[PDB]
Amino acid sequence: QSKILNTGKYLNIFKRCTGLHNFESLKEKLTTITSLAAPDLELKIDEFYHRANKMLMKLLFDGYNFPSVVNIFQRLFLFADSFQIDNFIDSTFSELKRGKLKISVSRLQKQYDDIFKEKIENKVGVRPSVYDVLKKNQKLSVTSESLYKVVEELMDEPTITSVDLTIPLPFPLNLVLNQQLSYQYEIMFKLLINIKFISKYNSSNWQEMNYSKIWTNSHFNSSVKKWILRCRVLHSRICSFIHELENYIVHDVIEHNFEEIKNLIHTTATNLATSELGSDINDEGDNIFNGSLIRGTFNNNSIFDSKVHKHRTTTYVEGISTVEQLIQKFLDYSSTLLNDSLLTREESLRQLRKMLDFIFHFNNYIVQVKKVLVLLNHELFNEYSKEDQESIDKRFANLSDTFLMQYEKFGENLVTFLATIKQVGERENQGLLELSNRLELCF
Amino acid sequence: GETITLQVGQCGNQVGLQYWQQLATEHGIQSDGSSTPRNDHPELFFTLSDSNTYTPRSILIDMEPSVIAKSTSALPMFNPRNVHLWINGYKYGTEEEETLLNLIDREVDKCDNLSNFQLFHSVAGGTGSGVGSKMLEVISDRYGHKKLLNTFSIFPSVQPYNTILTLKRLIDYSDATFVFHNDSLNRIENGANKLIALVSASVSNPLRFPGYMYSSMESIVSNLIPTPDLKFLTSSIAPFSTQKHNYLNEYDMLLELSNDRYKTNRVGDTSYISMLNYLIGDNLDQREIRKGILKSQQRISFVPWVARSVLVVHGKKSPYLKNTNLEGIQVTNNTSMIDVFTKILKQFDLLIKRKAYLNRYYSSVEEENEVMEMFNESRESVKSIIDEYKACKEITYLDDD
Amino acid sequence: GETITLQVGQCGNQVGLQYWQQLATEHGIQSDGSSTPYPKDINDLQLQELGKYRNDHPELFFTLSDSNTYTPRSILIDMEPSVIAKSTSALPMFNPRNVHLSNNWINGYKYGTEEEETLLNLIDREVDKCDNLSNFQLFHSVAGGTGSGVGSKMLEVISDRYGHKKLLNTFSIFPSVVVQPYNTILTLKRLIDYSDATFVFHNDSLNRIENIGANKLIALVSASVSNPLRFPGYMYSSMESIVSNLIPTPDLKFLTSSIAPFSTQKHNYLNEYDMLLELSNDRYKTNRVSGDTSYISMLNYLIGDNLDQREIRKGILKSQQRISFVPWVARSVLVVHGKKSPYLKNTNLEGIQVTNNTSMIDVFTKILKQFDLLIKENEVMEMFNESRESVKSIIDEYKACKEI
Amino acid sequence: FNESSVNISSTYLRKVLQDAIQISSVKNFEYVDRLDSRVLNPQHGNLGWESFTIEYKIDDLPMSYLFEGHQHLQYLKMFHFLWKLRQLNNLLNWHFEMFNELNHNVVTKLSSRNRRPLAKSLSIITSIRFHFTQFLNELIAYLSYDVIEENFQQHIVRKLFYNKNDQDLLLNKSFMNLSEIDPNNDLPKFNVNLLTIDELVELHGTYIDSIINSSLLNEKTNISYIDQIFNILQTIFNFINTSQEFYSLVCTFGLLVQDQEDLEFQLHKIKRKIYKDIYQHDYKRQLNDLKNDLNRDYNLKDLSKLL
Amino acid sequence: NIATTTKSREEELNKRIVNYKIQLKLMKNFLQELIDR
Amino acid sequence: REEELNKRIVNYKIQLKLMKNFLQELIDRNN
Repeated sequence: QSKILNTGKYLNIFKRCTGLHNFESLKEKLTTITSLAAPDLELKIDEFYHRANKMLMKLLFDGYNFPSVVNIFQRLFLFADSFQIDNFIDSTFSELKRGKLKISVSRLQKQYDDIFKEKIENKVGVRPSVYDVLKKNQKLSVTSESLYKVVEELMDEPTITSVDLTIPLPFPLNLVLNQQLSYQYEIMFKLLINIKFISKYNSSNWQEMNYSKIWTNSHFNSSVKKWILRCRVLHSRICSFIHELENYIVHDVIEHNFEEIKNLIHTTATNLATSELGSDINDEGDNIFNGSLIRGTFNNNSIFDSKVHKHRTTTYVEGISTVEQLIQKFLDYSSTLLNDSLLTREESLRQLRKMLDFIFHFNNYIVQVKKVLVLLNHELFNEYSKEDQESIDKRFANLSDTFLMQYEKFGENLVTFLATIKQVGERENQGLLELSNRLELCF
Repeated sequence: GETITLQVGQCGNQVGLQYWQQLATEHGIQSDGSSTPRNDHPELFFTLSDSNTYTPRSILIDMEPSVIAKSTSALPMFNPRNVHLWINGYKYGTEEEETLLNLIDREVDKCDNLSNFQLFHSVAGGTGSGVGSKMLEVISDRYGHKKLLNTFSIFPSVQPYNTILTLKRLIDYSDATFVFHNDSLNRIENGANKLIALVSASVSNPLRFPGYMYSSMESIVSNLIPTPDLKFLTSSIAPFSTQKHNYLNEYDMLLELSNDRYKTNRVGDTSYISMLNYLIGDNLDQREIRKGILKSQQRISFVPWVARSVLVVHGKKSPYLKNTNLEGIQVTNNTSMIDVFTKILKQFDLLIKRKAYLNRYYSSVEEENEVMEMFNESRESVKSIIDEYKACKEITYLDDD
Repeated sequence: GETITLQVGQCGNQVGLQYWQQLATEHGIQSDGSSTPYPKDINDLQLQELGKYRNDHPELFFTLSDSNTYTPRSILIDMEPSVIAKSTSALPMFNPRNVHLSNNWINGYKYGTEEEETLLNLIDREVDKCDNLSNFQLFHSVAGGTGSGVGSKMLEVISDRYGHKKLLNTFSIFPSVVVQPYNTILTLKRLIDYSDATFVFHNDSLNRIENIGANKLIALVSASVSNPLRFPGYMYSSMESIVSNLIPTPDLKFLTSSIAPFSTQKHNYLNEYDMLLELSNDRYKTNRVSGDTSYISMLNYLIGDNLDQREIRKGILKSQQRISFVPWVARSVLVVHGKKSPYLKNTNLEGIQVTNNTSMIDVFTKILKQFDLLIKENEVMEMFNESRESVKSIIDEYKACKEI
Repeated sequence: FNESSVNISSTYLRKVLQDAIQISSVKNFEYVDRLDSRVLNPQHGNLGWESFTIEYKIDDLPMSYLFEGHQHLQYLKMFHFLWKLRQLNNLLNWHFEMFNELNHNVVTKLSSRNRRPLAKSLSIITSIRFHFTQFLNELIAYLSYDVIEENFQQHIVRKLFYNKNDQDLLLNKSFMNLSEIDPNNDLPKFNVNLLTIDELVELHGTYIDSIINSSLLNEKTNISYIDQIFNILQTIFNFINTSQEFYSLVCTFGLLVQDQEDLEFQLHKIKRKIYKDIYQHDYKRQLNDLKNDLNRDYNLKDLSKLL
Repeated sequence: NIATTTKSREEELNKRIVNYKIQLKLMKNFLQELIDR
Repeated sequence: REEELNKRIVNYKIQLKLMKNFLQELIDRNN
């Protein structure tokens, strides 16, 4: 039943896409099913299904350039080329960190289109590139469903938590890049944008902490100097932790899994390049008649079909040969990306959410600290005031307890996070185990 | 963001010529600035005209026209408008402050979003070292601290006075200073500018050939400078490449990149403050890199208060270089800086107690007092950085006791 | 596991060059490091009308680079560059990085001590390329000058730098001049202290076998000892397992080897049964052995295609009675069914026998007597006394081995 | 494998298998993909060594339907026995390495006063280990090159490729004219005996049965050979476990240089236990009984002389 | 007891559930878009 | 323990089938 339905659908897709009314141009020799009681009905169905797959595969790969669509999706969604998104974050850093409702939504669209979907036109008759076609399709919009809420279903906050990217696709490409696959890609986009943004917040804060006039001032007393030194070291620890986490997520999960699909798709492209379009099917005179009718209720051979199993398919020999495997490979890849990342379990997701929240709030606290340090030292307070000992002692005492609280909170979060990764990696995921080893060897 | 290169002195100009030749070769830009048949981003280092010509962003500064003439003739695509022609040199730099300030402001206006200033200069360059020392001051003053500076200073192999005077401003104003020694460079070779050019070109590889990560200089530098005091970096290069008997795997690159003989500065026992390894090949096997990272973390001695993380960037090789085998660069932050700084201070004290050549600098009583106070300040700053690097080694660094 | 080979001295380099050429020939690795496609298996029968795949383990010795080029795990240590130049020219595959270039034993020992850091860095570099290291192999001459002192210092350095956690073999070659006996005893002292299993080769007995060069026989024996490791089979396949089967106590560690010469002459051995009996002959042992000898352990190597099991069983049964076993060791004879390399066209069998007998009493007695005759700062004389006492410590032990 | 069978998870098994594939020579094997490890019965009282089994996946081929589960179960039983034997063979190698290293690290550097007794005890221990290694090697050699290899060459190679000469093949029908040939020259002659489906099943079943039900491995002093062999294996296990205690005591003796006398007394006690009970009282007695048992059989007399 | 195997059983089941949670929610969104018109 | 995951899997299979049947009912009625 599945073979019949899918053969017919695939031929219908081909006709509707390339515009042919019928397959006369191919001039292939075809054999029709002579009777329902014929013995080769299964063979004929298999041959027709293989013909339909052959045509639709060559359409998608050779004609619709699917291999390049895979690289385009990789770039746009998983940042295989991070230069453009880095410029985007740099250009709108002040906006993205503001609460959802406290900023104009319509501005982000434009500030994204100037970066990504810029264009230079080409003369009539010059073929557009597939990247050219898909650039203008994409749309980035703010959504009400935050990452930590949308991911909880498939088990204000700053705008970064709620910025999404969607890419409608041409027919028939959207049939292989099914909406379920694009949704799993979108989740990864949101996660990676969160981590990229925090890394951009960790670099800017590192620039001020080291070279801004207030922080770099030499005229502080010894106590404030040691406080600054402790804060710088703690921020360095946070920076290293975030870079390690991002490295794992992006190289140890995305690129490593993508290598397999890239190799397979290249092999399939090379296989189809040398393959003609349309296959000839021949048959004999089939004189069996009564020796094949087997009329009645049925034969007792139905038991063998159920007895056998077809769960053994591997080695991806000669690349992908059926569109169903083509879709299945990408679905498995997306499921692997979600499962490896710390978003599938409840313990891992909760620990990740606490860690990211703590880092973001620590950066905000660092920003608010800059104001306080003005009052402590005198040499720069006079300059900034142009536009008491007890009070200064109180200010420093308050900063002591606040900074100690942040320091101990970091220690607690780190311990819990490492324990959670260790248990999950030992139980289910191999990739998380080596990350646990690396992080344990760090601290 | 875009970067601006500053070349000062004869050694700086020669190193810059090699550096720009390497960069143009990597991006396929011809000597005349014409393109050769994009995913890479040379715009961060070259200005693109609407007539399809690439010209370097660098600024050439030298006391004599012979070196600049050789550099410009070798690479015709240099813009002549950017060409300009110890204490005496620094006072000369004061006179030309307006012209140089406007000259640099032209490049800053020409770019869209400035990121950092690169500086190629020699500490032991005499007069040119003075003009570069003034360049750092004027740039840091006018542009504040929002834009950071990177100095690829070449250390020395009367010189002690010049080295101390240049190192005072190098400590004060630079944000991330590489250290190169001609001694270790010629030891590795057993010309020398081709190693410095290669290291500097590879340091920015993740910017010009983007990948998943490390898309900005802030990310590259912030991983290596926990404190603004400890700003000196030690760079290591693996020389065994392009031979038949080259490293069998990237894992052996990670293990053998840490050898002390390949480091570009004289080293005994050292403690590493931060690490970052460059691997640049068309295809890189992940599992080898994971094994190498684990071994490197278990083998290297980090200081107690550092997170103890080793970062490996997966650089991409240029399409214009044909199928060459893997190569890699290592940039580290060690406590070995105390040895070289102590050597410089010992030479300076030995030659300051003996009034050997101070007559060339002390012109009168007021000049004597000026030079004495300047020298004292420089010596105190160098001692301060030595004491800071020494206090980093011990375990009570974070304690208030 | 992996094995690292170290060659010290002119004689050691001469032996090692042919040893590595032998291994390269067996594994089909050309002199330039290029690999040869593996021929189809012979006993893997297939139906008939009427590239990287392998089933051996060459990488146990050669480092397989990312470009499909092999390179030996060898380290060449000496002072005269002529032998190294000849070795490298013969085998360009040798890594130039692995070569180190610089009569009295004391002078060589002190030179090794002064320059120990560089050699140690080289050893660590070679180890870093090895995962799960197993053992070290040393090719050096007990007497001869550079080899004695440099090999002794390297022995001590390797023994104490890794905590003795890996066994360390020794393919020592004994000499057949006033300084030679001193060198022999001084090196044998460290062989007793550090080495885990020593293959004693005597040049005079090697000349006795040859006339029926001398380094080719040593290379053949050394390259045939590790046949089970490079072509894994049911038993052994590990260097520790082979050695552990012949060394009952740490003191009785000195092994000797017997070689069947007639691997190529057209009057070769008829079958496995004949060769099993011929291997026990005392005229083809590499160490002079008398009729009063007694064997502590037995191990026979057979290398051929589809050996007949009946012949091997009958040969073992007949040879068990002939051999005079030590009273406290159970009568046990073991035969290794090695696999011939498919690259070799020669179909004739080869067989090497490795034994741990009590003939070492006479050999060390000759060495001791010559040393005593020659003896007739002060620190060196104390070391001479210590070497004399250490050698006697196993002379009397091998004598006591006779007793229950 | 040290921890209980319930603690071992799938990811650790996969890591172990992949590391072992990379280390060994199977990484170049043609069908390295088909290899897969598993744990059969994760009971609390079973350690890793008593449950690990290597499984060769042939499910992707129709051949798997010919090979019924009973044959595979008999392939996993014989593997279990051989796995125990090789586990002990390798444990003795680790014992040899650790004691040899300890000899150089502690005993030879100890004070000359008590060096001699410790040297004697260590030599005794190592000689006992050597005896056990010889016995295990002889047993493995006999099984491998007289049971598995002979049965393979006799029941598989000689059934498939060599002629199954029979009384009907004896008759040369060409005394009849028989000029004609059928069905056609297009039908190949295939260098292998044409076997029916039931014939293939029976062939592989007999090949497995011959090995599992060999003379030594059958269930037939009113005790079977397998029980005696397993008793000797238990003796070797006890020897290893006690030698570890001796290792710890001697290293504690090395660290010391009134406690010296106590440690020396404990060393003498351990040496007495291992030398007398385990070896003299148990191993030699069991081996004597086994050797006498084997001589009653014509087939195993030759093995008895060696083993 | 059920046999242990190198492949993570619980991981496979969990991935199936997550893939069944994506299909359900996408179908719900589509039905909401369909009903409100 | 994994029985519980299988039970939830089958429950979601039924829920998905119900949703698809709802789509078919709605489309049939609108036509």
